[PDB]
Parts: sequence; structure tokens; C-alpha cells
Amino acid sequence: GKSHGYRSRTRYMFQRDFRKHGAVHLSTYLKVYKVGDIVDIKANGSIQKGMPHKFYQGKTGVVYNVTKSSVGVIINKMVGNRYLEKRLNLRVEHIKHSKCRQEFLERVKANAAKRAEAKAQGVAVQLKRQPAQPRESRIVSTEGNVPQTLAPVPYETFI
Amino acid sequence: VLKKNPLKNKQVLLRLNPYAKVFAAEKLGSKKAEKTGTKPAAVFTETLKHD
Amino acid sequence: GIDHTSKQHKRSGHRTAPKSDNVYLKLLVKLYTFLARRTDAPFNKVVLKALFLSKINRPPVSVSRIARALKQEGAANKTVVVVGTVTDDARIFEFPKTTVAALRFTAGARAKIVKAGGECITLDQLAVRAPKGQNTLILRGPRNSREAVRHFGMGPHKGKAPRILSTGRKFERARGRRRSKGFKV
Amino acid sequence: PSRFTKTRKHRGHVSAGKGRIGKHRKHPGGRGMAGGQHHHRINMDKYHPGYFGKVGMRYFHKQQAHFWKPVLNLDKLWTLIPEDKRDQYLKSASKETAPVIDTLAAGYGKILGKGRIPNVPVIVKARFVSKLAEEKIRAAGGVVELIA
Amino acid sequence: AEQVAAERAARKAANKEKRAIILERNAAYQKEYETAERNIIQAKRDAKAAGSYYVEAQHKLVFVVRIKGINKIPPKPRKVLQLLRLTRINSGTFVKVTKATLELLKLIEPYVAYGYPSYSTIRQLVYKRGFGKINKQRVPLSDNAIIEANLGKYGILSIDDLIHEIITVGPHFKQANNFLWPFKLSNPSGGWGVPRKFKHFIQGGSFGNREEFINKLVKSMN
Amino acid sequence: AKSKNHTAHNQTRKAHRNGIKKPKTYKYPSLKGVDPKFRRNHKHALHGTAKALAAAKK
Amino acid sequence: AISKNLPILKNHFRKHWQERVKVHFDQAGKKVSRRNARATRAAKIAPRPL
RNA sequence: UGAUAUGAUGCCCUGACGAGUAGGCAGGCGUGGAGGUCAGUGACGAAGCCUAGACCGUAAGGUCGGGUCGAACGGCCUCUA
RNA sequence: GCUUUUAGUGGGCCAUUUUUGGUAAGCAGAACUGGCGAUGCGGGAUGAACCGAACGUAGAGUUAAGGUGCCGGAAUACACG
RNA sequence: AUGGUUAUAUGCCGCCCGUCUUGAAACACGGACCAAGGAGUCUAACGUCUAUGCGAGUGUUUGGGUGUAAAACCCAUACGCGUAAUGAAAGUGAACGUAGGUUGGGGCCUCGCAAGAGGUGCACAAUCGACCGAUCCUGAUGUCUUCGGAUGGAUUUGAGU
Repeated sequence: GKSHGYRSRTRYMFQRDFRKHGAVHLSTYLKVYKVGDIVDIKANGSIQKGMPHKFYQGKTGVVYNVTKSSVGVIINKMVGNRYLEKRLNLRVEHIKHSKCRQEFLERVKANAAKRAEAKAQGVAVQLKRQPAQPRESRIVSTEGNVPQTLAPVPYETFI
Repeated sequence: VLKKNPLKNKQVLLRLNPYAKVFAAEKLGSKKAEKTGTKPAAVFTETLKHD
Repeated sequence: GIDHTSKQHKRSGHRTAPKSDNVYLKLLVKLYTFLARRTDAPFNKVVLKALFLSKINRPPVSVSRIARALKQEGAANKTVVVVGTVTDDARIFEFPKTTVAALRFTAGARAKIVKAGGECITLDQLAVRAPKGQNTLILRGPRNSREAVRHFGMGPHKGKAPRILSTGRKFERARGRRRSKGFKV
Repeated sequence: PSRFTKTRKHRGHVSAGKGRIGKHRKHPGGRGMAGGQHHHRINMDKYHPGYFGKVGMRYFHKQQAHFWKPVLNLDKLWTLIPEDKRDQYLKSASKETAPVIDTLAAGYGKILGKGRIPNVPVIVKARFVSKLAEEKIRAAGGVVELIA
Repeated sequence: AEQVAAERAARKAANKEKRAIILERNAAYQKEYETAERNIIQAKRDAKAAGSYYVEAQHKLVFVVRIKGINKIPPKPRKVLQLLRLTRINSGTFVKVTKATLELLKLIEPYVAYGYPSYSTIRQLVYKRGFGKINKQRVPLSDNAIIEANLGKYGILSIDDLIHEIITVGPHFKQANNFLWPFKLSNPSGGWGVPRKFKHFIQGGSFGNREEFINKLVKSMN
Repeated sequence: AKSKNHTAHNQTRKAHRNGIKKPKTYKYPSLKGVDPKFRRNHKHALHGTAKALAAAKK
Repeated sequence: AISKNLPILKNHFRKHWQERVKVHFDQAGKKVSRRNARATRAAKIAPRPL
């Protein structure tokens, strides 16, 4: 018969990342999670209490409830033709902050500073991001760099 | 009521773009370029006709 | 051969004429289609949309709801406009002097409003008094207080008043409703 | 009328709005409430929770005249004074001339205190009063006289 | 109320000042285009003389023509083709070249043919197949006031203002391009030049980057 | 009388007919399931700062 | 046979109910005949109340 | 919506779109009978029937001519099956 | 953005790619997408699914896939083998 | 004469419909032909929606009065549903407050040429509270000393205010 337990199909997921087994380091227990923090869920295999389901491994949500040895994380789940909001009480060994919000909050301090510096100096701030723009025209010199002529190679076996 | 084409129908070509009247004056699309007598470097020709 | 991004030939989904054949109501739509088109006042585009509404979508406004609306700051002298029916409220014992414009008044609401020296005018006397909607206050009644919207969205753990004829013990109060009989919603 | 009916619109089209595969049959799922615990269970829970089972104790020969006690809130209670005397009694809000309100003859068994009578002293002839209905009636300067 | 010429002469005079502004600005545009092309030619020649290689600037703008019909399209290129406003066969748009659009073009490559349009192709496209999105309702351009009343917030007030905000890709390329209704091009008059359309332009078909030869497509499809 | 067992065919085309929907986040989300010792006090934090702000309009 | 959010109805029509349907068409007729009976009784009982 | 000429469910401008089973909805065509109306048609020929004869409508259908026939029947506004 | 209400449906099948059992099967069963069912048109002579392209009634022009000895519209074209 | 209709000739195309089915022109079923008849109806109780009358009320038509007589017209008292809920029940029973605070919110108001700023914010949506019933805890003044249940609560609960 079929088997669809709570930890089915998780041979390699809750595995403990070769030659980094054993107890976990103490900066996992010293992070400070505030209500609204954006977290990533990566289930520690060695802490069997408070683990998430295998759907939520690698899923990113926000913290809604902060208690003694765990936090409450809000995850959206794709089910049917809608999304539901899921609440997960997971211990802090299976969690870490996102660095993609560290892209944001550091760029907020940069964007707010460049607006103030342009306000005192010559507004037209121009503080949006821009995509990778195409390359400009340039002059490449052949001095010391005379082009070597490369031809296609004949076929050889070499076994 | 009807879309008159520009690039024929010279009146509608003149309604849009009032520069076109003088673009046929100085002719501006059969203008000659100024002749400049610069020659390429030798190394450009050596890498062009190289084997 | 066009890759359509939306449903073709879709209607707007809103009412453009009232479903009624009330000839005096269609004369009120004939008056306010003119005024919404040729005054650019945001008021008249609202009253025209409200004149289309169905009887569910215009709940009755109590006369005590009106007297609460004139207790707003600066609204003591505004003309309160009710697109629908003004009903009497015996639970209020002091009513102010204000003017009310409405589609219908009940015989108790009109008797109360003129008792305090106010005037019960119609929606066309309003449009002669205030074509651009000067000094007005549109009041709407409670839409989600009907009996039918109790049963909307009925399901487990939602608490939405099951459709049932007789009410009390032994009519849907058992297995499925308390933990002592199987499960509880 | 049958003139305005969608059976006049399925003339010409074969299955009369019932489908080719479905083939509208006599009783495909039972008759009436048949199979509420077996094949109609997902409808019984979800829209009718609590249907099956027993709650409470039986009352052999229950008469619903013993339990006749219609309620009247402090919201109205002045509708039981006529309108020609209502404005007369609202003004001169004082004792020694206070309106006796016969709530039983008005058709109520119990007075309840939902809210905010005016500060006129009234005389309430009731059978049953709540706490807060009596407190608000007495805070206006009136009493309640229990009758039968 | 006079109004015979007390306002009519004023309207004629205001249209004359608008038309003088359009005339001098088109002269400025033409001089800028000519100096731009001469300067690229001289940078090429003065790199060849100096013993060097002037690489050109990368092209900032492509023109894309939807080459494949409606049926049998996977959801990701179909969604991208809905986003590039190419909802029917032989329809075209101008696309600003950044990485965020290069990857869209690489996604819908087996269904479109694109390339780098010249000034003359853009000019003939807006002059013959140029339509605007004005409360949407697909209004033909046909007069400079039609462009001015919808794009004067960005400075654009003529048809060469439109072309200049296309070719030189401007600070207001997005609004000027989203104003233009997608070009309902015809089939090519000379044919496609290939027996089989649906392989790459490198393999002798039609789709993909057809770079400067996109003009040879579009001037027959326009 | 054997038959097909399971297929996920057409289920994504079905789910995108009505265009799979986001859960419509709100300002002031629900405090349901939030830690009761925090939630008990937050009643008094809000009530006290309403008393203190209505005191500014005495 | 049980499908929608509809209230559970109790229509007691599983017997042979169609053999015992009494439509009262003679409401007007019995009203007239009853008034005629009262008039005839008031005639027979000529000085007395009904 | 400004009258002194008639459709404001109107008239007019503009743009885009149009496959379709099961199925939904909308606008209509036709039949038996009922209320109102056209002071309607009719033994100088009603209804019916026949007609590679004509007209209108995308269509359901409607109208007219000719023949046959002999006593009743239609248009419109609604009701009903 | 939101809500109510209700129909039909709950036998499916094929194609590219991944893939299981089987010697295999126009075999049995999965995954993703696209189709057929529900769909006409041009091509593959012929064919539910392939290629091209999706359809109101028409006119002109241009093509797609496929073709141009004759049936058959269109080179008994040109070029190297 | 153009044109329309019609028969015929010619070029190209066109497989019997209806049905069940993944698939029917099928070597699947019904159909020789014609005329007439022939199949989602009515009732009791209901769901949503809409229209209408009235509106904290509503419903004349069981019955009575009347009548040009199964029509129409008029009417008392009841009763049904609604205006109170919650508990198995005994029972108890909906304002601390501008009927609350915050976040949006059409419309209105003030300033302005406008862009905009501020005030007020009906409905509606999110939230935190307050009130009523049930469950659990607390048990004040009092007492036929075991009744009474004030006051204060609680990740509880309700088809409520």
C-alpha cells in the first residue's frame, strides 16, 4: 500500500549536511526574531521537536508570534486555485533570517541618503534601480595585441 | 472618416511634419558627404589579408 | 486569429437602467442622467447609480440613523439625502429640525420629521435646491443586516447560521455541534 | 406562467437542459434524505452540522402556553402610551402624575433593559423584570409593580 | 458674442506658433541624426587609421514581429507575448533593450522575428501604421494634435517627436511606446524569402535576430 | 472494467481559468493564536493610550 | 438526493394524499347559503335574536 | 430633453471583437383560449387547402396575386397553457 | 476587488519530451505542456489528434504549411554533383 | 436587356440522419412512406435573485357585512412570521463611552486659479475592545446557616447586542 506519513520522502532533506553533523552552533539560539521579520525555513535534522512539514522547507514567510523556544511563521500555500495562509509554530533551530530583506533595508538607507544629498546639491536625484544596460562604443587597440588567426582543428582520436 | 496615407498624398505629408517642405528644398536625402582622405593603418590591412 | 487576454463581449456587470417599470422612478432617472452628464458634480453620478439599485441594495434608513448623522461636526445643517425609504424609530425621543430628501417616507417618518419643523422633500426638489449636490450628506442603510446574509458562506468553523425551518433542541444541535457527540463543527 | 419558462427554450434541442452523458433519471441518489450518513455525508456535515443524534431531555406533553412570556425592551415601552398622550407625559416629567404602563395587557410577559428610556418617572405593570430593566426604570424615578 | 474671428484668428495664430515650433524642432532632429551618423562613420575611419577597431555601441532598441499564429503555444512564451503586446500574427512593437527584455526575447524567440530598425523603418511605420491608445479606442494618428493632447506631458507634441522618442530611446520611451497601438503589419510583399519559416534566421528560416535585415522584413510588411 | 486511476491533466489549466488568487493581506492582521500573555497586556496598552489621547482633548 | 445548502424539508406526502384533497371552491357558495340559513332562521324565530 | 413634429427602451459619434459540444442567459417567431381595443375583415366570399408566381426578414416566419371553397376570422396591448 | 446562486461534468484519448511494467503491441500505468473530444479551413491522396492556421457576411492584395511534367492552380526554371 | 426564381448542362467540392461513445459513413442501434397525436407539468413546503405595496411592523378573503351575486367592495378579534438571544434544563437576558478606539472609505464642507492640504465620514472590509446567554474560577454586604450571588475575571463558547 501507499505511504504518506508526516516524514515520507525525506531521506535527503532532513539529512545533516556531510561533515557538519552533531550539535548546532550557538548563534542559532542568539538571533532575535521580531514580529514582522522575514525568515527562511530550513529544518535542522537533529532537532526532532518543532520541525516543519517537508512542504515548508525552503519556504520564506513572516514572523507573527514570538514565544519561548519557537516563533510563529506565516506561509502562503498554493492549494487549488487559491492561496491559503498557514501558521507554523517552529523552533528556532529550523529557521534563519532572510538576507534578501538585507538587500532592502540597506538599500533603503542608501536611497534615503542619496535623496537628501541631491536635495542640497542639485535635485534630479535619479535614485531608482536600472537593469543591465547595453554596452557603450569603445576603441580597442591592436598595439601589442595583433590578432591571432585561429582555424578549426582536424579530427584526431587520442585514446 | 478615412485614413489618408502620408509618404504619398503630399498634402497630408505636409499637414504632419512642416519640415518636409524644406526637406525637398535643400533635398537633404541626396546630400553629399565631405571628402576626407584618410587611409587605414598598415596593421589593419595585414590582419585583413592575413592567411 | 487573436490571442485574447480577457473574456470577449463581457458586459459591464452594473445596472444601467433600473429593473423597475415605475414610471415616476424612470422620470427621476431621466432627470439625473441629464444632471450627471452636464454638471460634472460627483454627487449626481452617485445618485444616478443609487437610483438603479434593487430593493435589497437599498435598505431602509431609520430616522434615528439620520439624527445620528446630523450629530457629526458641521453636518447639523446639511440636507440628508436617502435614496430609498426613511423609516420611523420609536427608540429616539428628540429629532432635529433638518430637511430630508428621499424616494419614499413612511407615514411615521414623515409625521416625525415635520413634527420637529423639518421638511420632507423629494429627489427632484433636491435637484432644484441643489443641482451640484450643495451641502448634502448621503446616508445608506445597513446592507449586511438582512436575514439572508446570515446563511451566506455556510461551512465548517465559519459560524454562519444553518438554513433550518424550526429552531431549538433536537433540530441540528447534536453530532457536529458539540464535542460530546462526535465532533464540533 | 408556462409562457415565460425555459421549457419553451429547450424545444428543438434534444436532452432538454439535462445533458447527453448524465441522462436525467428518476432517482440517482436515493429518495429524500436517503443516505445522509453514507453517500451524502459531505453535504450533511458542511451545511447541516448537528443533524444526527440526541441532545437533552424529553418533555412529555409540552404546552407552549406555560412558556408564554413575550419580551419588551426598554427601547420602546412608550409605544404602549398612545401618541396623543405621549408628548403630554414626556413633558412635565414628575411624580404624582406618572403614566401607568400595563405591559401584560399590552401583551408582554417580561420587561428587558436594552436601553435609554427618557428621564420621566413611569409606572410599569409587569410580571417579570430583569435586573437592568428595573435599575434603569428606577433611575428615571419610576417603579415597577409586579402583577399577575 | 462676436466669435467670427475674435477667437478664430486667435486659434489660427496659436496653431501657427505650434507649427513654427514643430518646424524648428524637426530641423534640430534632422541635424542631430545626420551629425550622429557622420560621427560614427568618422570614429570607424579614425580608428582604422590609428591602428585600432571602433566597436559600435550596442543597439538600444529592437523591433519585434510576431511570426507564429495563436495555436499550440506553451504558457511561458504565450504569457511573454501577451506582455509584449503581440497578440496576433504579423504584429510588431518596439522594445527597449535591457537584460530584462533580452531574456523575454530569448524566451519567445521561436515565435517572433526581431532586429534593429533604422530611422527610415520607424518613420514609415509611424507614418503609415501609426495608431494611438487614447481612452483606449485605437485612434489613428493623422494629425499632430492627436499626439500632443496625449503626450504633451512628456514634451512630445508632433510625429517626429514620437519618432525621436523611439529611435534615440528617450527618458519617456515607455510612455511614448505604450501610447502607440501595436502595428498590425501585413504579410511581406516579396514573400518571406525562405521555404520554411520556423527555424532560426541562422539556419535559413525566419525567427530570431535578423538584425539589420529586420528593415527588409518590415518595409515589405508595412 | 478497469479504468484510469489518477491524472493531474488539465488541473493547472483549470486553476488558471479563475487566475489563482493571493490571500489579500490586511493592515492590522488578526491576533488569533498570538501568545496570550502578550495579547492580554496589549488590551491594556491600547486602552491606556486611548484614555491618554482622549485626555489630550479634555 | 441531498445536495445544496438548503433547509431539510419535511413534506408529508408519502401516502395516497391525492385521494384526499379538499379544495374549497364553495367558500362563496357556502357563505351565501349560510347567510340564507340565517335569514330563514330569523324568519322562523321571527321576533327573537339568532 | 431647449422647443413649435413623431421613437431618451431613442437618435448619433467612436473603437474593438465574432469558432463551439454538454450547458447557462437574452432577444424574438408561431399555436389553442381570455380581458381590452382597431365603431377591424367578411356570402360583392371568412377560415382552410393547392400554387418550379411575387415581396419582406439572417432566421423562426410574415405578406400579396391566382385557383378551390363556403361562415366565420384577424392586427395591436396584455393574460393564460 | 468582492458576493450570491445554479447548470452540465465526475467513462476520456492522442502528440513531443521525461518515465515505470512488459520481448513487444494501435499494450497497461504516471509527469509537464499542447491538442482532439467540442473544430470547421489550407496541406499530409485518403485519416479525430500531425504541419499551417482557428471561422460574422463579402471584395481586393499578400502569404503559411505544402507545392510548380500531366491529372492540378503554379519554372519540362537555373547551378554543382 | 440587367436582375430574381426555376429546370438543366458544365468545373470543383459534398459519405444517411438521430444516438451512445475516446472514436460512427460505418460490417454499431432506430428509421419503408405519409397524416394526426406525442414527452420537465401541477401542487405542498422551501433557497437565491428581482419587481411591488406597506414598514417595526405586516398579512382584508377562517369568518362577518354587503353585492349589479363563485366577481367587486368593507371589517372586528385572533393567529402566523418579524421586533432577543442563549442554555439539555431550571433559568437568565443585550450602552463605561458622541452606541467605542484604530486603518482605509464614496460623498459632502473649508481654503485654492489649479495641483493639492485639512474637516466630516453613510455603507462595506480588517482589527482591538464593550454588552447578553452558556461553561469554568472568585464568593461582598446579608442569612429560617445554607440559602443568596454583589464584585472581578478566563488561549473557553453562541446560528447574539
